[PDB]
Amino acid sequence: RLLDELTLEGVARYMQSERCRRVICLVGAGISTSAGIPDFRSPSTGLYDNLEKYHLPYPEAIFEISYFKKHPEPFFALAKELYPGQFKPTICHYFMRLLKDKGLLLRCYTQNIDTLERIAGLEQEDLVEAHGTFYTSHCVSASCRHEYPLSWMKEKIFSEVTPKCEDCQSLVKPDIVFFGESLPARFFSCMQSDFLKVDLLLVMGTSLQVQPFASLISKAPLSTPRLLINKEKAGQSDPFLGMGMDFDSKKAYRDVAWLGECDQGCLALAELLGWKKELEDLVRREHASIDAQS
Amino acid sequence: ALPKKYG
Ligand SMILES: NC(=O)c1ccc[n+]([C@@H]2O[C@H](COP(=O)([O-])OP(=O)(O)OC[C@H]3O[C@@H](n4cnc5c(N)ncnc54)[C@H](O)[C@@H]3O)[C@@H](O)[C@H]2O)c1
Ligand SMILES: *C(=O)C(C)(C)CSCCCCCCCCCCCC
Ligand SMILES: [Zn+2]
Repeated sequence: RLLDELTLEGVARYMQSERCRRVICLVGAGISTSAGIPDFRSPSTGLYDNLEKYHLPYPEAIFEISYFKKHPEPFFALAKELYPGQFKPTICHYFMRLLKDKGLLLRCYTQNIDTLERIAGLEQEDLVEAHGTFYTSHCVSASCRHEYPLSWMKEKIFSEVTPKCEDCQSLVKPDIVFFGESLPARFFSCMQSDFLKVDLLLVMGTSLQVQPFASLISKAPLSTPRLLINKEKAGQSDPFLGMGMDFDSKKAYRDVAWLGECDQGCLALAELLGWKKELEDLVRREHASIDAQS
Repeated sequence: ALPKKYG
């Protein structure tokens, strides 16, 4: 096997070996909760808390395409309620910036729509926004498809005006993938190529339940180590549906679970790699610069 | 149509 032990220390030693050249990150809502964006998983602060004001037929409807097409207003009202006062990427986001700066980042596949990867300095070429993004929006009329930046979309969201296209007056929709919509072609094109040559999978802040994103962990070669940094031990096979990640069996050979906050796990990994000062300085500098432009 | 987002 490629890891000398199934620990964070073993992953760090592998990362600094000649074998580890190309890292893929798979991230979800857990990497942005410390930036103030709720996940689904938390019962106290998660998205399903405080949804009865919207009078939905069922809670999940506000994230489903068929409901959005019938009544876009609840989703835009929720977007206003959750729009953050500042966009400060987390320690975890800036750990991925270090992977980019050091030439190790092949790709970040993200389920997040909050743009924080881009704010942290990942480029479009580095990213597969598997569920799209608020970064850009488009008129929904097939004959128009006028594009609008987030500055435009934010103003429509905060004035509580359902965004309409200035050219044709159709609805303007953030470039996100609702439940029930097809994922972007870029997701499948990158998935079919990137996982031929990946040396390490870093999975952070996701429960690995939404498909087809969750299936990405099975696309790596069988020898590729997989490190999960997450509050809970996600990605294991379900004992009923099985009739995945193998952290604990007698056959376990490549999967490591670090259970805790993504910011703390990334800091711990950075420290093992000799990057702790770099990461601390980067986060403090970037946050101070964001404040200086506010 | 490409595979769809599902929970
Ligand atoms: N920020 C966003 O863009 C955002 C926010 C909420 C939901 N979503 C959507 O939710 C769907 C499900 O995705 P998911 O699996 O990422 O979300 P999820 O809520 O189902 O799972 C989040 C996971 O992160 C863990 N977690 C939360 N905060 C953490 C922290 N600070 N450190 C470590 N672990 C932490 C939780 O324990 C859980 O396992 C996706 O389709 C995604 O688009 C996106
Ligand atoms: C799939 O799971 C989708 C893409 C539908 C995401 S689930 C809803 C996530 C909402 C998080 C908060 C977003 C509102 C404000 C964000 C503003 C970003 C610029
Ligand atoms: Zn239009």
